[PDB]
Amino acid sequence: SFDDAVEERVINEEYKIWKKNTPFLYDLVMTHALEWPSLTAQWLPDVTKQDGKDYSVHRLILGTHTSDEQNHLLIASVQLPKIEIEIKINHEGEVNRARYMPQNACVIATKTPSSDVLVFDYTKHPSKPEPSGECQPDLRLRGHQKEGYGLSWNPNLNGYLLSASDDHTICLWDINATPKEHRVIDAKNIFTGHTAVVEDVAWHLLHESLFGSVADDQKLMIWDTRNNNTSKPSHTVDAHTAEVNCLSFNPYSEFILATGSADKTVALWDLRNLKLKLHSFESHKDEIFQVQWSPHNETILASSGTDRRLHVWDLSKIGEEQSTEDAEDGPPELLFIHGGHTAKISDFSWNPNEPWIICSVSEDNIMQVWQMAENVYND
Amino acid sequence: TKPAIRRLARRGGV
Repeated sequence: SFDDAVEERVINEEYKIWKKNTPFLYDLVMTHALEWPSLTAQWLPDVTKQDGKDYSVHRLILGTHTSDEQNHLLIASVQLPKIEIEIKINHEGEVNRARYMPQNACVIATKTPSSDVLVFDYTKHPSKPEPSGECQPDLRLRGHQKEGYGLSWNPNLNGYLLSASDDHTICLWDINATPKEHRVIDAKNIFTGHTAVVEDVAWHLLHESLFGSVADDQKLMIWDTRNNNTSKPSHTVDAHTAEVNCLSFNPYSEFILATGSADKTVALWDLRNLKLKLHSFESHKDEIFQVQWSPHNETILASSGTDRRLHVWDLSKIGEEQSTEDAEDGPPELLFIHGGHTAKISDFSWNPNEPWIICSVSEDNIMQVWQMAENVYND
Repeated sequence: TKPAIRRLARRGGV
């Protein structure tokens, strides 16, 4: 109580200082309070530049999280050198996560607070929500017994979707399969290696048969779909000293991936030798829930979670010399701490078209689109 | 200075 009050004051005072220092650290900071908090954020891949205008239009997939109100899947537009909701689609319960299919960015899968995983083609619904408040997904993907968060599309196999669930399983669907009644597709495969809540799943970005999963059992598992046994992964890695909440494959380094954990660390892994962690990124003060590699720079990654402050890392600086005073602030590979949020970060996304732009969303309804200044990452 | 900025960056703007 007293202790809670002190933390709240520290957070607020730090935010006031952060605010006054933004010109030194950013080239852009746009803050926007959403009607409802979003648990999810992902930039869509396409940008629209208007004739004779000094800005381009980028788009984001967002969701709502309501108390006792109708939820929606949202497409928002963002003008980059205003934020508007363009498309609003009825969704059953909060949108735990929403991700577009690489081969057709009109297609979006969502995780719900139920066992169903949903698919929408957003161009095949009205831009304004149906007044009935009824959710009408284009597909219902069944196979789980519980809700979950992890979701991953195979960028080399059209329509191959993986999903992680609190039921301890991973479901795979090919959404091109012929649906039965109620537009249902049953899981093509179910992977049962984990012994606890599965938090995240991710396809390898080059090898179409490989994927990884992470769970509350503290394991990272590497799976190969060419194997007949779905109860035993190709590799089981003792990854962390607490729950593993996220993983991300490096788009430019085919052997490298990262995992983020309740143990406050991001671990770096080399698929050629998973017996030994390659590196441990330390600095976060609380549980990490999301980790994403930069779409533009192979050494750059970011992580976020309960400590409210997204960290950006540059693994090119691992082992570099720094003053002992600098060491007090963190390891050499810590590049940036984003101080813009005062609540837990629920998700974030790197802009795929404008380097160094990130959108992050937090539990207090805030969405921020921001770009660190060149003086941070250059030299 | 570039170093001052990187320090401020690593300290989260505080």
